[PDB]
Amino acid sequence: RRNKMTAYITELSDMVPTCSRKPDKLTILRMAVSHMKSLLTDQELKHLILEAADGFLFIVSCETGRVVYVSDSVTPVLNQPQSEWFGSTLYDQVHPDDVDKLREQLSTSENGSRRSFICRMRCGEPHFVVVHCTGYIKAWFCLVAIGRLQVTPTEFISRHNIEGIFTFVDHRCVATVGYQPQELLGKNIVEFCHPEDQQLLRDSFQQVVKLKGQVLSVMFRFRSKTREWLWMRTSSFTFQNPYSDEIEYIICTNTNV
Amino acid sequence: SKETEVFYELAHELPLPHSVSSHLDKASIMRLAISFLRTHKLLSSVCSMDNLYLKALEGFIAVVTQDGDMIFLSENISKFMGLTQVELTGHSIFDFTHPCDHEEIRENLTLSTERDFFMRMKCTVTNRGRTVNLKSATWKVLHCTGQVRVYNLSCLIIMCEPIQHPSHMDIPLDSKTFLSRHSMDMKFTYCDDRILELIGYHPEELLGRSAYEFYHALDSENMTKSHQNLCTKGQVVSGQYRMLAKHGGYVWLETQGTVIYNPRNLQPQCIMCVNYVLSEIEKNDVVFSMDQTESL
Ligand SMILES: O=S1(=O)N=C(Nc2ccccc2N2CCCC2)c2ccc(Cl)cc21
Repeated sequence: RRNKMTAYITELSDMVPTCSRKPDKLTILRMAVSHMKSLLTDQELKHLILEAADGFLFIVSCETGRVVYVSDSVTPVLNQPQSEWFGSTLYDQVHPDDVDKLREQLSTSENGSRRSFICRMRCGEPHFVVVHCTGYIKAWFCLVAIGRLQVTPTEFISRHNIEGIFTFVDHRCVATVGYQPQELLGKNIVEFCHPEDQQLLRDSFQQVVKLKGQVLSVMFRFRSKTREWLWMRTSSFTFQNPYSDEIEYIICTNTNV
Repeated sequence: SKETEVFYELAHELPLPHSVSSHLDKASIMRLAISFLRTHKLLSSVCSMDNLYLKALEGFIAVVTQDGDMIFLSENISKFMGLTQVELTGHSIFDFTHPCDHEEIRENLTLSTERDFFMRMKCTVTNRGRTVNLKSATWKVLHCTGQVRVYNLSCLIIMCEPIQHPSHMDIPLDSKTFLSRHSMDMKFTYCDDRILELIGYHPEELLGRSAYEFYHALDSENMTKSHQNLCTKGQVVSGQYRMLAKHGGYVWLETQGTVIYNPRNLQPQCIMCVNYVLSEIEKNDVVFSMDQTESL
């Protein structure tokens, strides 16, 4: 108790050189008083928000979407000048497919209220970043908000049932094997394998299910749309539902070799 | 001795209302002043409309130190946790969080400087605005995003946002946000009719289907992790991910998940999901899963 108080007074004195023969307790109390009198404003809070979540404040009009205030922070989050944002509407700074959603969030027909949504805003052939906007409405009708950026071939991956049927295949297949994804789905992978290698493939599948979780590996000749035998390495592991441990499917990464 | 009045003037000079500052014991004033000084030090490091910035936030800002001291918390924290700024500033973060998370917090304070995680903090506020005390406390999942930086040692500046409870909704939901209900294995069991217009699925055909089959494989690493978090802490926010659309292509989604329990036997019943559609159907020509082809 008394030790905590002494450590408190000392750590107070610790960081302040002005008072640091260390004096009477009352004098360091009035000392901290006088040092604080020389000294929480908004610019530090702005930098705290920009540090924590890379966010910037903006006030727009609820009716015409013309922004009435953008903070400087708009420049590091979107590489967009302040002069751009000021004098325009949010509809111009938002992905065209996102205007209707904007329209509702800026609507005053439904409801001091609070807003929270996601959209895509263009940054400095265009490019859009996902921005989470949280804010409320203010008569000034206007929307006060903070928009923040969270921001946190030679192969193709496929999903299979434990039998070996393609239940999922990514587009990269068309470049590696030459098939459109539709010609692979619903068919067993051993259908596309050289018969001489087929058994091997099947064995590997039996092994990925017996040895759950562990990634297994097999190399075989895959038939392409051009009917050429292409050697390929497939690394396969079963994926389990993290709650029930049920095998959802088997993930394979088929890599040209 | 008038040291009591010296403390009075210390608290008045402290940056907060007089009604809060004067109802303060000695050690509490010492704590507050020390933390304000250390926060000012780090702020000099980093920097070299307050009510608007504060009330426009869906969370609270906190700068914690390497030893776990919460040397600064913003005023709005009460609005979210009940515990107030003066009650928490200066105390260790481990004295307020779920112990089963502590190690994870311990691993985000250490040492790339970007941090993004979920923790459980004490909460004495209820959905009615009424506030209970420390002995009767509910765990509240916070999504914390921030940066760890070094000053002259280390500290962690993080925004912590709560994840809304789908039952206790206080904000408007737009045309392209819809609700979904799952068992705890994430198997679909209820979905909103908006999914027919948004992704093309009719609610009925999804019933009983595993959601693990309906997301682009490239996102698996995220999704499972979220599931795991959802099952260890009861609430989670996913990253941006791709859900395959009915007739080919996919659509971009971000969804919050909450484990909801039966009030009568207190067991977890199922999972709610507030899904934010973030785009239209992209690459609608390409099919990726068997559920799309059988739909041609
Ligand atoms: O693309 S899904 O089929 N997968 C979904 N969720 C999911 C799948 C596998 C693991 C974890 C999760 N999550 C846990 C909470 C956030 C998401 C989901 C949710 C809602 C809709 Cl409408 C569609 C889908």
